[PDB]
Amino acid sequence: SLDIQVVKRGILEGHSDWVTSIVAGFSQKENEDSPVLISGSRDKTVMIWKLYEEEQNGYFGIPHKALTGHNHFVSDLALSQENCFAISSSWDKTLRLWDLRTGTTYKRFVGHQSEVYSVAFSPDNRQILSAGAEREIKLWNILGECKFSSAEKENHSDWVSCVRYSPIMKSANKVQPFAPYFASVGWDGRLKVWNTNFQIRYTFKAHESNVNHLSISPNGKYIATGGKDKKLLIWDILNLTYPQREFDAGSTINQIAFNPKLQWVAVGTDQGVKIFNLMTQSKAPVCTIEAEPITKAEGQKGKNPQCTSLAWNALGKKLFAGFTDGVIRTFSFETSAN
RNA sequence: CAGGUUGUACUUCUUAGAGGGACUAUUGUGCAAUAAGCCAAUGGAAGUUUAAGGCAAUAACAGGUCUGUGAUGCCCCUAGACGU
Ligand SMILES: [Mg+2]
Ligand SMILES: [Mg+2]
Ligand SMILES: [Mg+2]
Ligand SMILES: [Mg+2]
Repeated sequence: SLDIQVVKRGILEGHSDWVTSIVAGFSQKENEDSPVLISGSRDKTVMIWKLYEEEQNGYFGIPHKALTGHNHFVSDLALSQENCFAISSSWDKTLRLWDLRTGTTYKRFVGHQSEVYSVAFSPDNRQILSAGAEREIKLWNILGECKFSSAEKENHSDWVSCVRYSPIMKSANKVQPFAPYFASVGWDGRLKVWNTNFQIRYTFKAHESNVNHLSISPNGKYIATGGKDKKLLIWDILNLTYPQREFDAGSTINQIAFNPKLQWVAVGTDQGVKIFNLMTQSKAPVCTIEAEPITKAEGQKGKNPQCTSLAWNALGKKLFAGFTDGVIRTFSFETSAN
């Protein structure tokens, strides 16, 4: 037969409120798994986890360092090239630089006016991008000097939900026809692509509902977009008079993240997470909603806690999902079964 | 363990200014017509509209004060005056 059966691995308990952000370490050495996991909750704290080995006691890992910080919620986490630095966006109107090995923040960027909904880290870790309710994207020095702010002509209606930078092809070839950039998605349901120097490259009205998230394929070839639109739209950085592929995932979409290799898209919905495949033309290759850990509280039953974040580990084997109840679940993928 | 210093060092304690924060939130019975809402549990600094107060409608009590008033009507006293 050869089919995808999603075997569970473990759970990470420690977060008070929603788990709004998750990031796993990068491959410090070609194809080596990273033992570093970072999460961000509404509880106002950032989390550095001590990953476990072959665990199944019930958990998969344990809390190593908790970051006392922001005065409010944590909207997103951007991780530095090497697993030792990280930024966090908050509604408190600030951002933070955590030296991941010392629960300290050596730099707080204060300048934002409204809450912040996303932190973008630049390949050449010297450019820090932040999007928030202000409808502005700010550019920061690895110091804290807010440098530039997305003008009016350029910013978009409603607030910004997420901003990312297209990755970077290593070999100094003549790369793709496109040049690295950074796209932003706003609640006005518009996806915009920016020419490094904050100049409009592409602004297409994406959905009708607000867009809660977007993701760029490591290729820096396509972008996945979704929101209350309840539909996931994927775009080709070239012909963009229409989405390179469109799927319908049950309920609203909160997080979309391609596999660091494999070539599937994991979508975070209120149900659970639906994984699709661009290889085929199917419509729901895999699907898990399994959410009920706190739910076993004799009498207290929060049916389906919606997931708030998705993140695979370096290789593309493990998969993490932060949920309502503030609990991260671990899912591995085994095929060739039956 | 007390004492003296010193540092363009720090704020947990103290001060006070900005801003957070609860809204009845999440879960299940009663209500249930849909309801407004009521209950219990959990989380919570905080759930009796959080606690304690301020403000206080229309009428009216012929309530009380002319001894608080240079607010006054009328009536009283006026130089052996109730003036001083
Ligand atoms: Mg009161
Ligand atoms: Mg009165
Ligand atoms: Mg009087
Ligand atoms: Mg006399």
